[PDB]
Amino acid sequence: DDWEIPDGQITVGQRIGSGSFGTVYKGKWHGDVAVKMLNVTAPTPQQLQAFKNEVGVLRKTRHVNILLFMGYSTKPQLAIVTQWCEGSSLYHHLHIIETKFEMIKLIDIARQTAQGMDYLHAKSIIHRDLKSNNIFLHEDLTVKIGDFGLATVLSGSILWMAPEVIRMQDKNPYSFQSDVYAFGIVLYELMTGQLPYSNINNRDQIIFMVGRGYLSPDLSKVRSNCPKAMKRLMAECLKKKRDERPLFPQILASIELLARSLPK
Ligand SMILES: OCCCc1n[nH]c2cccc(Nc3c(-c4ncccn4)oc4cnccc34)c12
Repeated sequence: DDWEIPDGQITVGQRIGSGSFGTVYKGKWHGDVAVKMLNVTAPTPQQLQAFKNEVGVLRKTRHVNILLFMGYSTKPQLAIVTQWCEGSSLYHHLHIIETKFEMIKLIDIARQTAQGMDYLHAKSIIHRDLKSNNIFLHEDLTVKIGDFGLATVLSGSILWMAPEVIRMQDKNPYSFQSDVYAFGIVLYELMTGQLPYSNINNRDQIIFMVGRGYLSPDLSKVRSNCPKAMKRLMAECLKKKRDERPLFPQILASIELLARSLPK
């Protein structure tokens, strides 16, 4: 029954990048798959946990907007096999090749992402690293949230970090709300086609200020046709006090509502 794939079956091709602890590849195992291997030689007893984390969370996700887990391999190396998505990461589309989606598409990418996240949060999964990087547009129409190496029951993306997270206030800053904030940033990505704080060239500064409250994302930037409601909900997810942020059941319904009024 288990999802351990017997050594020798998984075939490993083009290298395509780094995801949390490990190197990812496109591969073959009953068709195109992605292989994420958090290894060379033999592992750390530190990375042994991050592997056994993602495989333990992913294997609890069965949803269209959560990236599809196919199995795990320990035998030649530690590897997570998931489906393969021809297409790209929402980050790529927005900030490298500069795809230009219609607004209706954007709002959808937003709704799906929200949907996915909602799924996770119901199963008491906390993503802890949602970001345009980890949202996939599968054949450019279906979103699959990916990388659960940090999920919970030398590196940083901070542009998505709630302030409360930017300053380690206690033992767990992470909450369904930090996930919301993270989400609101990719809402702001979608809507502005730009990354936040783009005019400041210094990272350490951005960190400091977004943590103290001096710096917040500039909303006088969301392109002219972005609905009021959506702009309004964006602003709701980005609130600095985490307890003033909407959880995803609400976040979802509110985008599903401004969707039935938009094609007009
Ligand atoms: O940094 C983003 C994390 C990607 C990721 N997390 N966990 C995974 C498990 C299997 C495959 C993964 N990556 C996948 C990538 C990818 N492309 C470029 C850079 C990084 N990843 O593209 C994919 C397409 N379909 C399925 C999985 C992946 C991933």
